[PDB]
Amino acid sequence: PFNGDREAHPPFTLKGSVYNDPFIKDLEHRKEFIASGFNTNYAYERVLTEAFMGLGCVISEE
Amino acid sequence: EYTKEKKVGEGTYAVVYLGCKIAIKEIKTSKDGLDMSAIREVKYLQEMQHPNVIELIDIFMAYDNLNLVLEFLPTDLEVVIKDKSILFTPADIKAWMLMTLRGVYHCHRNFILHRDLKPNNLLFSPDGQIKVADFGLARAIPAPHEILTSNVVTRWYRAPELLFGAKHYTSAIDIWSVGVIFAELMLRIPYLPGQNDVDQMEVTFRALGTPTDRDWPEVSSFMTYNKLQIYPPPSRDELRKRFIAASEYALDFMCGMLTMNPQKRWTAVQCLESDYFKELPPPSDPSSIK
Amino acid sequence: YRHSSQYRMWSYTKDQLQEKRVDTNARAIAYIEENLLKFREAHNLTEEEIKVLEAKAIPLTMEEELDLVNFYAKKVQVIAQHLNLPTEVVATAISFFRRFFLENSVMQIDPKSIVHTTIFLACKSENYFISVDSFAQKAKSTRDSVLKFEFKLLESLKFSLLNHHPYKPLHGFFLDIQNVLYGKVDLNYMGQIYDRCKKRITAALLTDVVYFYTPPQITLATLLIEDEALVTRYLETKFSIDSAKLLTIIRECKSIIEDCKPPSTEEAKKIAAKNYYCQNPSTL
Ligand SMILES: Nc1ncnc2c1ncn2[C@@H]1O[C@H](COP(=O)(O)OP(=O)(O)O)[C@@H](O)[C@H]1O
Repeated sequence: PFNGDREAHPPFTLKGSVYNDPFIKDLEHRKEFIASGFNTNYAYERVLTEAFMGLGCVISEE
Repeated sequence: EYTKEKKVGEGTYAVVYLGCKIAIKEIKTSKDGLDMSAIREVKYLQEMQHPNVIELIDIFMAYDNLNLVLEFLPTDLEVVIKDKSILFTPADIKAWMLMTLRGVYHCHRNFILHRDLKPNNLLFSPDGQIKVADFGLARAIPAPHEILTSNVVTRWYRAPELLFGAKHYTSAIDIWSVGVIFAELMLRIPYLPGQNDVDQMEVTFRALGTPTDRDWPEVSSFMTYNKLQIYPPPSRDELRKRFIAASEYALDFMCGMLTMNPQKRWTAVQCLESDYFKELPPPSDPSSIK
Repeated sequence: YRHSSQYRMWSYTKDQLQEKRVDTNARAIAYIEENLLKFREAHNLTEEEIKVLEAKAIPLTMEEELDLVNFYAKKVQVIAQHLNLPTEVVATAISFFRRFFLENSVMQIDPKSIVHTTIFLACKSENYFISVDSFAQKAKSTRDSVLKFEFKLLESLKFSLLNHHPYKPLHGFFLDIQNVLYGKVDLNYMGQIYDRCKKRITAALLTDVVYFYTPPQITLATLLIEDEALVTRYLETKFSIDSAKLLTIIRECKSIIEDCKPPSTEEAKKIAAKNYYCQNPSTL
């Protein structure tokens, strides 16, 4: 077999139709924000995966 | 490393050296002290490690300038423009596209834009793995309220939202460029040329179509859509004419990659599994490239 | 995260970081004790004054350097917040200043001139876009004092010019609380969390916590101020990663952040006249 990307898949979950964020959900109601390709799930997928980067320890430092 | 030989590059911004297997890139420091496009190109290429984006062995300081390292062999642009039709649509069109999209996805999952994609930016290696480099106008994907720049990518490889003037865009502008790399690779011609002007918008409308209100919405919010009139989008009679050297599944992800819709543009996580590499034949990295 | 520049060469432990402090205080003792024995051309008269300034400078600033750089970090924080900057570039300026003074001491490079260069490299780092003269007219700089300590700051920084900061974990765990929990959400958590945990992580970046743990761990440490029902009910129901090890990591990070002591107005006297200028008094 083959893999398209060799190791590029995280196993966490997401659900973008739940949140009530007052900085992006109100920001996407404007005209020029939509026109550059912006939607809510791309920003949430950008920030939530960054919120889980690096859950390690200080034992893994030597 | 402290090794030098003969120089490449007649540009006044930077003249790259060579030596050892590596290539020393020097930014002339001698307004501001250090330019934006020196720290802007070291600060994201330092932190990426991949077999499709080149890396830094050492970034040792010069007396006045900044030294980097690079790769030895030439680029994808000299491959396309001067050959005797070595490149064949069974296997040579698939492996390089797969590796460039692997590099683009590694840039994307680090949330780094890399808005300078050209065949003279994509460079090969002695084992033939194509690399993604020259992060000169790259940027991290910022907060959504932050205003970005405009003219960030070159003319022949420009996303149509950047033609229209999108000030604060997403990272889907660099899938359009590698789709034009796909078409430039399977057509062996400079795809979508412009006459050093705003004529890139008219030739993009003539090639792939003036976007309509029903389909890519909010395109009239740029103060540029009212300047011109509508053009017909191409139908599937393009399968034989002007694209006869192609497969059945190549046009599917080509048309999904040359969507002028940026929200519905196929991201690399759904371009690496777009059932085009699953079709026979399997690719292989030994290719007859000098 | 292991491929990032913050993990592979500037993330430390307590023994490694204390070793880093004692080697930058051990490699920066001989040159400074050699450069402050310079007496007059014929003979030295005030022996007792030059030896009590030697006793004030040489064996005393090995621990005065840490609260000195914390005081000047507070100074660069308040002057970066004074000139209307976002919280992202203030955090990078604090980190660039502190990462500069981990590899160099405060005597062979004076800290009163680094504090204007770090805001410049931070705003030119993540595209703030201030110019040089517009930055100079908004500051106390005359275009030369922001650019001479620039090459050596990047040399001592060794070009780790992108930093990961806990504000994107704030915007992530602003949303992942609401996804997994629905009982008591988003009334107090938008009332008094976004205006408090932000200032607590600015106070954390003033302290020494970002060389210890990952910014989501610092985020979940500073979210434990309200640990009545938020953090314990978050990490119990989330569960590849065990929970109790992460609770112990967050708890020892809270034990790190609670050993706090603010600055004073005494450290100023030792460096104000004893170094490079008091001698002039001795001479005349
Ligand atoms: N690793 C390399 N090996 C051989 N030549 C290189 C290499 N890197 C760059 N070059 C040359 O350096 C020049 C790129 O400089 P630059 O103008 O800044 O790129 P761009 O046009 O994308 O902005 C090109 O001429 C290229 O041939």
